[PDB]
Amino acid sequence: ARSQIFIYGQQWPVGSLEQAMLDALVLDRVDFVKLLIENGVSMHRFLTISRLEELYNTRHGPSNTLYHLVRDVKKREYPKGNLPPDYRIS
Amino acid sequence: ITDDELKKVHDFEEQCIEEYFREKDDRFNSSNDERIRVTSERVENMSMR
Amino acid sequence: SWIERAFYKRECVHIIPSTKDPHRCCCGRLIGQHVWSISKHTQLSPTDAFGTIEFQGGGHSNKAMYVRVSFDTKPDLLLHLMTKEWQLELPKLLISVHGGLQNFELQPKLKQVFGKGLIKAAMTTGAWIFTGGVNTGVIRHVGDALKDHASKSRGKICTIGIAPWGIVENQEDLIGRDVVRPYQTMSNPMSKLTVLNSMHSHFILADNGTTGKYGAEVKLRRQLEKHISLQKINTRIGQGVPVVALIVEGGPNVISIVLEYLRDTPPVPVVVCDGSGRASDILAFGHKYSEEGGLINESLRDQLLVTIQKTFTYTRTQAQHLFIILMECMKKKELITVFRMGSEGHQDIDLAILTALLKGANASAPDQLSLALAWNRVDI
Repeated sequence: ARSQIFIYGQQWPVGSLEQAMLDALVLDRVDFVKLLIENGVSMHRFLTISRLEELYNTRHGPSNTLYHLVRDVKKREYPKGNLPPDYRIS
Repeated sequence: ITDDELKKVHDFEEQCIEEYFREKDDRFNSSNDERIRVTSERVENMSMR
Repeated sequence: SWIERAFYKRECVHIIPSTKDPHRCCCGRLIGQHVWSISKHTQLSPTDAFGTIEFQGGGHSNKAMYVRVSFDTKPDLLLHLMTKEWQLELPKLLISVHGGLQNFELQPKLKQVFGKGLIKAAMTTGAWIFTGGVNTGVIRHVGDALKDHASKSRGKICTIGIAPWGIVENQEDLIGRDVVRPYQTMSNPMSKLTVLNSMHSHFILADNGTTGKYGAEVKLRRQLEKHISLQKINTRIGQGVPVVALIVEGGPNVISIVLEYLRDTPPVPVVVCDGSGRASDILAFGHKYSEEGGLINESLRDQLLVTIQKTFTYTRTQAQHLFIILMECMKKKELITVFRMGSEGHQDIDLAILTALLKGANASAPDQLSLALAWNRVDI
């Protein structure tokens, strides 16, 4: 990608680089994050509340124990129980 | 602290982070193992060339 | 508060001449977007755009001071600004990088050698690099060199760029008074305006009023370089600071810039690079095929004419005028140092640059020794 796609004079559509940024973030591609940051994408103009919520609700990448933590704090906050499968973690 | 002091402290922290990271890079690049590995890879490519 | 009360600025209050497009005025900006005195009728006012720029994106985060000044300001005030407000010591060496405003690509080995040379020359001597400011062409190559310098070295190269204020993208983003303003390194390919280079240290963005047009910074930059060269160096042996002029590619205007540099009191040496193309290659082809300076025979004269007419796509009389300017430049062939990739062209940018400075001063060996002592270059 660095040697062909990001060559000099490459035209880029508006908003496509941020979509590629989100896709690289949800798939756990650190070097692609580095390349996109070095090629003009800034975190201040990219990261929003909805994008961060989508990042927290992604299903790609490696496994995690966040669902168990959300289930435990939801059981502690409202003693319900198991979360629904189609639950959007706010 | 106030806001100018907060900026000064933040700039000092960025300086320290840059110093630490690229000094770690200099330590890695000047080690005997990395030197030996780079020399062996260059010697192999140089033998084929 | 001293910057607003010392430096001034100008804005387009004109009669809005449509020329070609009814929206585009003599300043080029939109017909309703309004708010020299010839056809622009510009008025003078305290500045409203100075402070610090936080470069968001583009990898490494770097802060660059900036100030919008008028194109007719006296260079003494500007030099006082850099020495006092920006806390910059007087440099031991001044480098003036000139080239083509259009984007170009060079060979990888030539680009790596040129970048490493420029970085090492600005590092060892503590020099100041003077670029075009915006992220186009040769200044883009300088920015890539500074990116490599930040990626593998611990110094802070002072790389003050001078750009037209009206041609930089997101002019409203850099409006403030001693306030840190974020800047976007993304550049829209549809817009003709170009963004500033991300890895520069200071900016002398100069407004003649007009927007989207060049020519608002050349005279101010030349006067500032002359005023800096008039200042005495810290050795106090009787010499000012040395000034070199690095030329990469370039167009028809850089030949006139070279003529202005060579035919100057005191003279300024010019270092060119080979392999980039356009004006640098025709200068090199002149320099190898020159004999006794201006004594050029007819066959290589016609070869130079046809290469000028082919590379620069000029007419016959335009190529003849450019060859006349070349010969006027050549009369002073001793000052021009030509770097060649590979071969026996010092195998390095910095040997050529420092040697050109040493024989462009052309003084006694005590003066060269004091210059080398100031640069802390025992090997040279």
